[PDB]
Amino acid sequence: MKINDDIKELILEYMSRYFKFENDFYKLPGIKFTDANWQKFKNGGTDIEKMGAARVNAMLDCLFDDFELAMIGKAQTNYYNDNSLKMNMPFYTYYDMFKKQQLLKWLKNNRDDVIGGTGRMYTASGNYIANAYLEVALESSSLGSGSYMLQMRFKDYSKGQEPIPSGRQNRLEWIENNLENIR
Amino acid sequence: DSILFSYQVDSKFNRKISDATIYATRQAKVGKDKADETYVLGKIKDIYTQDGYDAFMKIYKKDKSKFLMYRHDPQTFEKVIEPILENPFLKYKEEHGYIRKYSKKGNGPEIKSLKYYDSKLGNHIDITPKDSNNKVVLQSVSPWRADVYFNKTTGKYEILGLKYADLQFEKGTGTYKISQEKYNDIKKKEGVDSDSEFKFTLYKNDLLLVKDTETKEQQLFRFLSRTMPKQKHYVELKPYDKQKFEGGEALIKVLGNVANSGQCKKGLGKSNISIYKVRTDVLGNQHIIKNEGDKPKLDF
Amino acid sequence: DLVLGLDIGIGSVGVGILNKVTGEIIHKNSRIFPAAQAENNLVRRTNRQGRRLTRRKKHRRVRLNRLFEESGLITDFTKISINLNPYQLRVKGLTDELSNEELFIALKNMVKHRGISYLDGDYAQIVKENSKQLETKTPGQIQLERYQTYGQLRGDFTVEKDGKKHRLINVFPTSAYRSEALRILQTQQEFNPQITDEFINRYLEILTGKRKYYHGPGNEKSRTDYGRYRTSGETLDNIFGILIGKCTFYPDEFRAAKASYTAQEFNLLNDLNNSKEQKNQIINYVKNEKAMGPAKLFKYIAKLLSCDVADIKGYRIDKSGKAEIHTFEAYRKMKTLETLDIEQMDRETLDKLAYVLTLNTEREGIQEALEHEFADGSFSQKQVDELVQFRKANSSIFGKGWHNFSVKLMMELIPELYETSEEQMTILTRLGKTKYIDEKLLTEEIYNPVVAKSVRQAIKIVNAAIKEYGDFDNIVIESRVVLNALQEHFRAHKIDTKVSVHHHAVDALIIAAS
RNA sequence: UUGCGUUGAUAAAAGUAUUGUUUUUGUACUCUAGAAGCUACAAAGAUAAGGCUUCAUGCCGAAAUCAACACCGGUGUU
DNA sequence: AATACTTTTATCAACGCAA
Repeated sequence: MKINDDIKELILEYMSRYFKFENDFYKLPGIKFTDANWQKFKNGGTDIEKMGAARVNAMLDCLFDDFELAMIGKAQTNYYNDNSLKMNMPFYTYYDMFKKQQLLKWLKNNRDDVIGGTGRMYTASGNYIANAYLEVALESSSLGSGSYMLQMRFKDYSKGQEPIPSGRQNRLEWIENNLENIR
Repeated sequence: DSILFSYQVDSKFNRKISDATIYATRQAKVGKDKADETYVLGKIKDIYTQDGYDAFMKIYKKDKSKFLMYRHDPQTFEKVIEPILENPFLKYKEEHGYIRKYSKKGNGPEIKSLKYYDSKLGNHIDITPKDSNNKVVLQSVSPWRADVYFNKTTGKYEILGLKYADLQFEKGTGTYKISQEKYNDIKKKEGVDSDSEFKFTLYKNDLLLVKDTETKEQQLFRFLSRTMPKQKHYVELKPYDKQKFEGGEALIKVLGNVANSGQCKKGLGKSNISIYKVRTDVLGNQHIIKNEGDKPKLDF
Repeated sequence: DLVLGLDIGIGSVGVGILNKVTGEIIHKNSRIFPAAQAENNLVRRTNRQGRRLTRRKKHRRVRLNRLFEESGLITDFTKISINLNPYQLRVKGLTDELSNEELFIALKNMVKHRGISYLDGDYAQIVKENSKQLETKTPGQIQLERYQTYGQLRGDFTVEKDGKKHRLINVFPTSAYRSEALRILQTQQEFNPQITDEFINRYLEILTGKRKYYHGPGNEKSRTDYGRYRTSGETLDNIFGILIGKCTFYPDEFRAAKASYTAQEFNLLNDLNNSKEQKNQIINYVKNEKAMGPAKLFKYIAKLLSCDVADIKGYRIDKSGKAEIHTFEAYRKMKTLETLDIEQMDRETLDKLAYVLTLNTEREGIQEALEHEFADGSFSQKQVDELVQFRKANSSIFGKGWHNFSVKLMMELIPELYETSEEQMTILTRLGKTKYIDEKLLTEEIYNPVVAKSVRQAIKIVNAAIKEYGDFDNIVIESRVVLNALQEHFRAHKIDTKVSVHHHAVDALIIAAS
């Protein structure tokens, strides 16, 4: 892909989306910031393009799925070729639009292979966050040992205190009914 | 001199992309070489005519090591320059026959043509086959149009250049267009930043307006092409009243004077500059634009 | 109240418009366009036809691969050795056994270089000398002899013999290649029994198969606008049949053939009229009685009126002599045919036999036009063959041209011609976009590409100026086609406007003042 | 201005043939079965970058057309 | 990327017969 300031804003947005205390994220193995250096990175001090390759790739690997990095590359191709997008919206909002367009194409073309589940995320101390996100995959694209080739990752922003139901039919109906609340 | 002109625009997209002639290159050391370099080869078609001898002695009086036989078969070249001492090749033909090579006996092959290191490689298209050993190219690659970009964090213009051979019949439906990723490669090579705003695109005989920012001057050009593809943003221009720019004629303050030949190869990638595009009527009513659309036209 | 003026050049028009009561300039302008070069269309056409030749060579090799794989001789084509001498196997297989893979090598090399077929002038002398050599051998024997004697085989190259020097060339007719391939295939049929006769007919169809110059490119499902299988779903028979011109007064009707009854009786009538009983007498005399001629016709006009031929005004002369008069030459030549006569037949059938025989120039076009256009004709093969030999016998008379009139107007006029001595233009005298201006006339009347371009860009300038300002009375052009075009548009739009036939802008301003 | 009979110039479109350039390979020539890839000859592949479906006497790709934008062949403005 | 052949259709000129 391309590494620039828009990738920095996207990283900080998705970190604020999945982790609730920031020191759950910046002390992970492979990332491994320090408190003064994390305040240097966060508050605009350090340029992201001259850092280590393994650290930025570890941050992007933690926050995004493997198909989602490909979609980041494709949205970066489409975004920098239009003045409406470049001069109206930031990059993470257009990445959200691209992601929901792909989800709607999945629901239209092959509705009976869309599965989903509850995602689980490991902190810096070894303890996980149960129910960090919502996983949505296509069951036809399975590799084996619980891996899927085409898989996306959402978060629900509903205001009601009712959880997502289980079972294929019930969860598919919840996803089709709450298409404006997930992001 | 209040007369208005009106030109015709040249915006056709599928024209002659290159020569159809297939050239050969070698990697060698010629002239002032500190490393190897790629050289387009040439050929004297036949030496016994009036033209082949003249081309041979032209190459010989320029440089002797350009010939490939000089480096790969030297004693035969010694038996080539023993005739040129005492006379020429036509006289050897009408007495002794074909100029055979060096051998133990009189059974070497005849010599009718000679290859040499013609020139250095410029604009080309790499059409090298699968099981090949050196590069194989096509030359004479023409330009088509320019896209003008502008960024705010430097406050100056950047200039693209598209050729006729940058477009393609595509792989599913047979449409004539260029992809967005190859266009990103062309944007990267010409030095355009990712976050610039696309202003307009220029074809040949398209009326350009250059205005300044510190001293309020106005000049009007015709666009021609996107010359000198080594350093960036250089544009070839033509006058609005006449057909040529002969002399060291001055145009405006910040550009300068035309060169001694008569060609206007300027660099418009500078600060303190401003560009508009003029769209005339057929009667000459100049209308001035600043923004064309949202994105450059890539599908045809 | 305003006067328009235009100075038309090769690549520029200078234009101006004035008022002439005060004499101030209302507008001046210079329009510059590139010239109409005809070298680019020649370049594009040459490249298109060269690409077609390269395509059809590669397709011959592909069709040979398909034929060789369908009949099951060779399975894969990757292990074929490209380092065997093809002329040695081509001359060896005339008497010996080719080992099933050298047969493919020999046939592929033979289909790569077939021959010329226009023969059935130094270049003509060299190819006739080469034919004088090949009367006793096949061309493969000639090429192997040149190879193992001189070392060279291809191109055009000269060799010094013991006492003489002759330039050799690699051009043979297609009949020799077909004879050699037929001989090789019959010998290998005697050896290998997988090559049936349908293999030999398919291979010879690949070898000697060419298109016709009146067919064009395309196929039944390929739909070209350059060939007979038009892209609108139909199928033409001859592509030079939609290029034949229109009538002179009714511009939607096809012309007639010059070599039929109708045009020839019209021409004899037009030369005779500048009465009715001796008109019909001379016409039936020239129609039914033979051994005819122009001097004989003047002897017959001396015969029936029984006077010496004087008071001659209506006669054409040639540079050599005189007495150019129209005759029933084609009609009298169509009477020496051993199948049934043309006297007591129709006029529609006679004229369409004339159409079919005039347009088509060889056997298959003539044959399938006679079989396909004459609906339920049920013609025999004998009369078809004799019409083929008849069209072959007269090429200078029957391929004369096409008559400038149509059969509709001439069937309107052949009865009328007789009763009065009257001439054609006076006879036709006696029988008789909504605001902008058209591109009809300026796209049809093309004298040069340069004149076409310059006059149409000038007419765009004209109609832009008449849209902007208003009405006109004086238009000036620095010929007669554009004049009567503008004059009839302005009379049809009820406007009295008289059209009369840096630097160019100033000159247009000057002639607008003049 | 219109028709007929001669002969010059041109334009548009179609069907073929032989080379030319270039890549690999083989043979000769050269240096010690290896090497150099010059100089010849012969096969086979490519011949503006590429692309299509109908599976074939398959087909297309170097010309001309031209100021843009909005509302019913017309209609308004920078 | 050039040189050899074959064919069709159409249009301008100019040389005459007529209007």
